Amino acid sequence: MGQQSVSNKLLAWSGVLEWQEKPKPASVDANTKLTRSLPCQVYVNHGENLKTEQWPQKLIMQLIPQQLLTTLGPLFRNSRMVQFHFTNKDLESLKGLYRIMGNGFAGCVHFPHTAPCEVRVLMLLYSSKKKIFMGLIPYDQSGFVNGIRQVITNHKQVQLE
Repeated sequence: MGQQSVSNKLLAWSGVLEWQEKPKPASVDANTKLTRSLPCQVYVNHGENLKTEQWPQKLIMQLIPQQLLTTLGPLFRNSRMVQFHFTNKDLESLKGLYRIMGNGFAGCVHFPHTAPCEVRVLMLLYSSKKKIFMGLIPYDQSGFVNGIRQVITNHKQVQLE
């Protein structure tokens, strides 16, 4: 008798996703004081449940360009899929986030480095024309990050169709 905003999904684990305002990870000023964190709820199949007993409530998300997601083509499709629900209060607070992921950007989430917790990377995507969010949980986290950080290093290379 709690979070039942979904009809074809079941409450898995809700948490506050933090994310600052930044154009790209290449920006030298990537580290800003503008820290906008919005509440997100992760759902799953009927009955199904993930390992989130002592998981962190505050996750660190990073707004990155989708143009780089290409390098993670086979790395994306080969990942889990969940339902993300943003339950905030203010309007602009959330609307501002839509202007970001709405343009076509990916959200790389990472776990904290304080307590002993299984480090894992979770991708976030905004579904337009439906008003919903989909969470991508890639099995290979080590191969993901490496590619997400190396994708910007291979920017130099070019080519023409």
